[PDB]
Amino acid sequence: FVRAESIVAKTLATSREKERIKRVSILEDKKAKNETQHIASGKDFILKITEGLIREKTTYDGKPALLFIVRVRGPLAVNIPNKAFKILSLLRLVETNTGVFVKLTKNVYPLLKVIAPYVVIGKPSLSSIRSLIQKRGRIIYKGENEAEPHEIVLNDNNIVEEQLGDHGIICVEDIIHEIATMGESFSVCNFFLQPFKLNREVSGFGSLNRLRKIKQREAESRTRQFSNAATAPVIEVDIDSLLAKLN
Amino acid sequence: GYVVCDSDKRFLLLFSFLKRNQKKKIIVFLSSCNSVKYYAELLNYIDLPVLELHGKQKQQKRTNTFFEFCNAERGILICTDVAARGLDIPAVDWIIQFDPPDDPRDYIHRVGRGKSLMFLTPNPLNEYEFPENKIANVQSQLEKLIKSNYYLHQTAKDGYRSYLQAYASHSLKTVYQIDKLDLAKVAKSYGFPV
Amino acid sequence: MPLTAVPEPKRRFVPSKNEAKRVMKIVRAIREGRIIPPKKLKEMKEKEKI
Amino acid sequence: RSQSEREEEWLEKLYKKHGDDYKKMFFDKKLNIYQQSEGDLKRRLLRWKKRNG
Amino acid sequence: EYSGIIYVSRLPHGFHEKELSKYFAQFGDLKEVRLARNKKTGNSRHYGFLEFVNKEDAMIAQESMNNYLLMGHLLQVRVLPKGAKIEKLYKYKKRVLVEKGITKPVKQLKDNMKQKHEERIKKLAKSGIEFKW
Amino acid sequence: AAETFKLFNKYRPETAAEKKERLTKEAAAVAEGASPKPYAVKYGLNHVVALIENKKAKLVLIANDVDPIELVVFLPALCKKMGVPYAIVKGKARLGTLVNQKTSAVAALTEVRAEDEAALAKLVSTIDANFADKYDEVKKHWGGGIL
Amino acid sequence: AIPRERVIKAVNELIKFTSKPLLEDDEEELKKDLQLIVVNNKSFTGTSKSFKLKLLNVKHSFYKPWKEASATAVKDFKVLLILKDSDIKKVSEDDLFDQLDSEGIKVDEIICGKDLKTVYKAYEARNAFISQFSLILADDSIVTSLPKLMGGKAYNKVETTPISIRTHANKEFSLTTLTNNIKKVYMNQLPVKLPRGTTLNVHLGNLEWLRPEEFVDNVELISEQLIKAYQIRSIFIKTNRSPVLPLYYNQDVLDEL
RNA sequence: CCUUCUCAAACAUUCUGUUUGGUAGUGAGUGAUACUCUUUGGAGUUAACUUGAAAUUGCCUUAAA
Repeated sequence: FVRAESIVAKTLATSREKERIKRVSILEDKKAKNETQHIASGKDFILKITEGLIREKTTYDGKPALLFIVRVRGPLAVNIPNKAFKILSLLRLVETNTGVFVKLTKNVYPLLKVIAPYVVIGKPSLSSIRSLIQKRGRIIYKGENEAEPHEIVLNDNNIVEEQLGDHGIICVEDIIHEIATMGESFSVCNFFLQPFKLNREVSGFGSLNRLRKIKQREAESRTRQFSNAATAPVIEVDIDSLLAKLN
Repeated sequence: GYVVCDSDKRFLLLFSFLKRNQKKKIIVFLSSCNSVKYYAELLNYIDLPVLELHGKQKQQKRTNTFFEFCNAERGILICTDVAARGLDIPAVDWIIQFDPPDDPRDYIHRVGRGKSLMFLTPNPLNEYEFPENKIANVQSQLEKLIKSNYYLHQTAKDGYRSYLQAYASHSLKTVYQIDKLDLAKVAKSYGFPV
Repeated sequence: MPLTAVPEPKRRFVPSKNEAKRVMKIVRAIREGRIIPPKKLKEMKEKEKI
Repeated sequence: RSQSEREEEWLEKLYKKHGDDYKKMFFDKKLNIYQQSEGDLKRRLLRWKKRNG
Repeated sequence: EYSGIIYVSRLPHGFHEKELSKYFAQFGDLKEVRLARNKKTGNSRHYGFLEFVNKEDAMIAQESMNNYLLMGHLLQVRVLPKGAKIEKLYKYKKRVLVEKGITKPVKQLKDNMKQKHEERIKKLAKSGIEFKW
Repeated sequence: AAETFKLFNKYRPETAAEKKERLTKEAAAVAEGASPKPYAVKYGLNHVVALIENKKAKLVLIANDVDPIELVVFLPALCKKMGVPYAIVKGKARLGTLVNQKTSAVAALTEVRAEDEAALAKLVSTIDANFADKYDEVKKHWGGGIL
Repeated sequence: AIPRERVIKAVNELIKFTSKPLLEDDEEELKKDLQLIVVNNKSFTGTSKSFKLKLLNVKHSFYKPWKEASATAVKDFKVLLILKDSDIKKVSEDDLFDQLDSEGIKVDEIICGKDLKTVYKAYEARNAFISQFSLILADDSIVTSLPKLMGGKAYNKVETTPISIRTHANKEFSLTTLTNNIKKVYMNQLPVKLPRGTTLNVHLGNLEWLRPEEFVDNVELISEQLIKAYQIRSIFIKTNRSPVLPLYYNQDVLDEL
């Protein structure tokens, strides 16, 4: 059975999300067409919150950057609209507690504002990338003889040879190279490690785990804000700290 | 002649008058001398600088304030029926008795010496048609103000009580304990009839 | 009307004096030094249990 | 029977802001937080004034 | 007696035909659901009507939702007698402005403005006002 | 019941630890270098039946399970007498939770913050309609004739 | 430049129309008092229904006598200040009185964005809160968030809809930027909305304020700023449902249609 | 039973000044002559007031068990 309160709450929250996404869609469409006559702001800010919580306000350069998008689950009563289904299908992040690597350009950044209440972003370090690939990694390929959908593990390097090989990639560390440094084979290996499977925080419902989830749940709204405006500054967080928690 | 108002909209209507008639010299009459000790505290608190006259204050104060009202130009006082007997001032335009009077016959003599009107829902000159929308929205402001001062809680307590005690010690068929206390309390701003 | 006509006390409107008594007891305890203040209690655990 | 440090500083505040207008002094919500009468205030201030100048 | 058609009022801010059909579907197979809305802008008047295919289902829903505190205002549900059917309630969206303007030439509307302006000066003189130009 | 507690949980009486830490904060600050009266639920039977009959009660919550039943038998009808909008809620444990006690038997809500005022007034009207109107037959009818 | 003679003649005809042959002032006093100067155009802001209040610069304050003898009127004039969540943590009412009693304006109540969405979120509590106040001021940031928090009934008037005030010196909050901008909005500016249609009246207010020679200076500068910024059609001075007073009349803007 | 579009530039430093742009609102009703367009249909405006958020039908799943 579905209660009445929930069924109205879902619509009341998606009203805010449909109107919010349309609003961001309009200002980003009017920013690209150079018809900046009467809008809120014709440029892009990025907020970098670090750790006693300093909120930085820096403008986004034209430079291509490397991001590690992490799935969150938020907000509460929301059902995802068509514009969210599309972007999260393209980034293959339908599952909660799931990461992916993408390069950030002037085309990537407008799509980032749409999914910002669903994802937590940030520029990782060399150890965050390297430890993540050597700890977690999936490869969708053929099983014994018949079965196709096996996703196993990055155990070997000869599997890396058979699937990539001729692009110049021979080993798992070479995949780490083309992911950390933006190269030719990045679009080749990015869809090879499809997504990552990060474990959730706390990971229990009980005595200690409920209280620890309470402590972290109130830490969420402090370390992350929903701007909801068409000039939403993109919240960047420390991924070295976050993946220290998720590894 | 008279204005018809409920016990809720009684002091509401009075307060609506005194702000607009700040320029003029008008007279408000009460039954009790313990009712004026409330009104001449509220109106001085909400900055309508009225004058105070009752039996419970000293004679030199009663003389030196009433003298100042005679020599004034813009002033306004609050006095009872019994205390204002024999000393009437021609410098007046509205004689407005708020409570029911002591003698229903002697009040006629009080007038022809100014414009006279009464206030009666439970109970010559013309009546006055009254707009319901343009009363001042100072009731919840007074309800917050009463339960946060103590002194004005006590003066309202002995405002409401003394008024209602004088209402029961009347003689007319009209003024014989008919008015319900769920309305009369909100005149002095209460959630319960004390 | 309510059943009894009991006059409401001053203390029902004024800030509480029992609270004032407790506060001015802990004040003494801090002057004497037998209660360590909440600000310094953080500093006693920032230096210890490392 | 002397007065405490906090009581003295409280009476300092009342005198410096008002002076002698006990009606205004007791109707003040900011300094007369305990809704005390005029007689309490003039007695306590004179104790304060005798111990001072 | 009573009938399958139901009346619901005091609806929450954003409780529409989508959620009236979905929630009251759990009580059973509903026939036909509507909600009265403004035409100037597409939003609810906070009352609607829905019909069940079963009369007994209508009275069971009424028994369980007559006083239901739901996000700031309690749902009021009433059964209907034989007759009084669900008739004329249309799904009205947000109505947009349509730009019908120029068509007539500039010289036509100019002398129309001259006619209305000179008559306007000849209007004040009809009731105790004298004004130059 | 859930909607009554969604309001009543916003007025937990300040627990012994919370009161102790705050009043040491008063001491650590005020001795070295204005507040309104705070609102909480009111929870003793001597105090609730004091508050009711003085008409200082807007919602009086009464437990259905009390150790001697004779304790709280006058209370619903005294509330109907005074005009106090009462609700007999299920569980003295469930009342206990919102009040730092094991059990409470009674919980009252005298005064309220203005944010919660409209919700409280509607909680009164919902309880009047849901409880007092459905159970006008309960002043009649001897219960427990179950075969 | 508009003829000042026709403005003098207009207000004199308004004096004559107000001098014409109940115990409260329900409608009689408002129809006596309320002057409105109409401004017509071919489609003001033709497709966008934004709620910006155009702050038309005026030499002489009408808000000042509006204060002085709204003290006599039953509906009182009280100055509201909507601020942001850090401001009330920083700045009290006493500092505002310290720096604004110097000229003689009084801040009635300071209000957070929190307060409009929790305590004054009940509809009758919201309506009875705002309708009490005539001057509504709001810090630049919160202004865009305010159609939701205070609703539509707060926007149906011209009084109750807020005025965007800058309080940020290079994004950092300062008291001084508030202190001088509250002055400029109060004494040197008259707010008016811009509807998506054709007709616009400017609520100048009570006819009794600022002796008619001063009223000429008010109307003059209003036209000096509304004809320069926008191409317009017609201007009328009007007390509530009078035979209208045609003031300005243009025949060169319509040629583009 | 979720809570709401919480700031940007261009110029100027008088210890913050000017200019530019940014907001689509619960519903229902009472309402005294004016504004332009349209060609008859109200289209869109223009004071004000009523009201417990009131109401009888305008043609992703560790936010779980």
